[PDB]
Amino acid sequence: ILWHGRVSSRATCILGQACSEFAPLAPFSIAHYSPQLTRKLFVNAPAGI
Amino acid sequence: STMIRRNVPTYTAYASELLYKRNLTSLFYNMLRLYYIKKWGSIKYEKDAI
Amino acid sequence: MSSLLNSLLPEYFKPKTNLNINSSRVQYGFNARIDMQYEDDSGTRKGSRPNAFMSNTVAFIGNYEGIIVDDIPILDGLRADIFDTHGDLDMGLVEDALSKSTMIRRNVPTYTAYASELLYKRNLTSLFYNMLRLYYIKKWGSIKYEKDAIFYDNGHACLLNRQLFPKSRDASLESSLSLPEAEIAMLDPGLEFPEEDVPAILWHGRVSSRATCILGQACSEFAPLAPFSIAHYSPQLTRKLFVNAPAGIEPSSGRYTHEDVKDAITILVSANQAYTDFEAAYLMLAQTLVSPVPRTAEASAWFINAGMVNMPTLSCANGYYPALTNVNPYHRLDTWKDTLNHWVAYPDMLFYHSVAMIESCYVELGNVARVSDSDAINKYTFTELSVQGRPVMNRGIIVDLTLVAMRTGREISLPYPVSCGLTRTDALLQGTEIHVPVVVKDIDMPQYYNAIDKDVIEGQETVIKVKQLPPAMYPIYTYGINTTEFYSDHFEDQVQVEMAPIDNGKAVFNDARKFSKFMSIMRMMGNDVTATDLVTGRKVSNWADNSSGRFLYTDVKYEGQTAFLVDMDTVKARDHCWVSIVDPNGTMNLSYKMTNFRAAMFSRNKPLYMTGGSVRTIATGNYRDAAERLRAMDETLRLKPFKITEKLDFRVAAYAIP
Amino acid sequence: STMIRRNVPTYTAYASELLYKRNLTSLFYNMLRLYYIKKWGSIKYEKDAI
Repeated sequence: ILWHGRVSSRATCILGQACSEFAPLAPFSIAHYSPQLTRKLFVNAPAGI
Repeated sequence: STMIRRNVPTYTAYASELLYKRNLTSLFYNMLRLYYIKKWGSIKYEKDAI
Repeated sequence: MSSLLNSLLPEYFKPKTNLNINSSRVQYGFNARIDMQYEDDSGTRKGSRPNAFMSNTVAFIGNYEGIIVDDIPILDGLRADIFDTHGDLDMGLVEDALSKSTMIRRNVPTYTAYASELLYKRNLTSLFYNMLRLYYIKKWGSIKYEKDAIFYDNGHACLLNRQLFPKSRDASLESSLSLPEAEIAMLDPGLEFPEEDVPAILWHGRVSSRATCILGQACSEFAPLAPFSIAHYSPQLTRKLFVNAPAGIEPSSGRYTHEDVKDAITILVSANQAYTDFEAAYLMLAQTLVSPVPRTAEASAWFINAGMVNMPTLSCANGYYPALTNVNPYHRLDTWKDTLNHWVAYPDMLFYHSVAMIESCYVELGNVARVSDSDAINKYTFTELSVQGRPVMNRGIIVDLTLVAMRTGREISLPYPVSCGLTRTDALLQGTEIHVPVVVKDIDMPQYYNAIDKDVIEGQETVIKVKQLPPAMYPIYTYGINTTEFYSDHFEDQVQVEMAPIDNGKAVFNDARKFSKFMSIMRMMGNDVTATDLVTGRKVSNWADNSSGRFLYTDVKYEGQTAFLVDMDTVKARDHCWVSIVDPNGTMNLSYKMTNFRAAMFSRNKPLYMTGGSVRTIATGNYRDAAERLRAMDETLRLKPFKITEKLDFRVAAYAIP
Repeated sequence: STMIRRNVPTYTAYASELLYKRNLTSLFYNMLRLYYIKKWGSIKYEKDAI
């Protein structure tokens, strides 16, 4: 994916959790079961992650 | 463009497959769910409820 | 802006280039001929003072403190190709411009990504400001500051320099600062990724041995000993400074003269194409070069707490992108080089531009402090309605330029809405009591001044409670151009005090307006009048100043009901060249006329004369007509002959032109 | 109205959530009550009055 300038300290944590398995305990509608989207995600940002 | 000259021939060959991989719907879907989980995070679910 | 500050100067004032300042106090003013008249039922008594000196004392001391703030970027200088129709950096033409240049091919993709952040870091105002201060420190370096010296004295109350400025050691201006040098590294053109939070500047040819020492000291902390105006406290601008000079940077010399600082500025502005940045730095220093000595003892409330100077953060990314600066720059106004060209020609003219600006501001803050909060244009909301732009915050130069616009009564226009410099309106907006310290001389002080103690032995340190701020300066350069009835700065004026013979000299002024004009004109005539308020029971004296020689109504030091008893058999003749009121009977009519004006300056109780060449009004056209001319005389050495002519003697020869 | 343009995406996100809840009416209400408590601060309330 592409990015504008520097990937912030919090943007790493959000993208990391977005591309992961949802394994819920309580049956909630916005926290349903989803498979692992991807294992690794590249980011073309000249300013380091 | 501002590409490395030794990569142009090898990257152009791959273009036929890779340029038709454009669907970010799954990523935006999960990121929208994380927004509402942290906003309305204080809602409760009881096991023995009606 | 040299242009707008030039128009503030009077018509009769014809300035010269050089001004040999050799002290930390100057009495600028004018000599006028006053034809006073006193008419009465008995008869008329005429007087005439041929040389009457009206002065405003201006010093080189004043407590200030610099703080680094975030300000808008100044986009004047960059090439006109990369800009779009609206006037903002169209990114896409930047990538096109960098590609078709003399850049390393492996750096193009990584440098273009950074462009979005780095190209909007253009503000060199902080660097030019410090380099201008170094010029004047080395020029007027021999001025002295004594610790136990008289800041103000009016006979009754005295205020020393120890009182206002503690932590203050006596020293010369040259010996005040001990500036440490910042590192001036050479930029490697083959650097992988640009280092943000480190500014990189351009240079023409080789950085000289003295240029290193000047740039090193300009980007450093100012930690002064003596409270000087051009050597106030400033934070460290930057730690390291890159310079993209293919010819290597020579090491620091250590010493430099004031002429070498002018050399450093002229190269920096030309290479970086930063003329609007210099214009901002020129107006900043114009505010904070000289501070006014207070007119009255209770007018020291303005200079108790230190006014903050807003210096914009040093940020420049020209060193990383040499291609984007060329000989065809983008500029808003056509007269964008006028301010630098004026300074290079006439450096010492800044002194006259400085006093013109502070006199304009402190006069208007005098008659702004005397308006009630319940009004449309009041103390808090006089800046907002006047400003028709989009500045970040209404502070610094915006508040000082809007006060000048009110004084002259004209429209002031700047190319960029920059908000940097000193903020004066600090003590005003607080709207609280200020406690100024004073050392007493006489024992009958606390009747006149609103003192904290009622009985005080001589040589005691007391406190005066100032509620409403009196005017700090009287209008002198702006005399009778935009006249108000408060100051009463007319050429012709008259007052009619109505008394009957049944009254034995005693007159009660029910009106406040004509009481002010009576007490003022009596002081021109050299008469010491002492009125007493009937309601409160305090006393006021017209002799409350030794500079202007006028009586403003704020010298009463109290707002109440107006019932001033003046006894006209206790009037004492004080000054020379005076008309006598021996014994008046019936209606009195006082009047004066100011006819001609001659510019005069005093220093160390001696006349200070202007020397050098005749200063002109430099226009953009006056230089570029010589560029239109080009000296188009083909540079061909054409030698013309002279025919010898013989006459009677023949021993001696005589040459003719044809 | 800034030189540091790295913070614009973050600033916009927080501003959008806060601007739709701005109200200083409750602060001025208490500040006005403190003015009149000090001014008329000699009024007596007797419990066994009519």
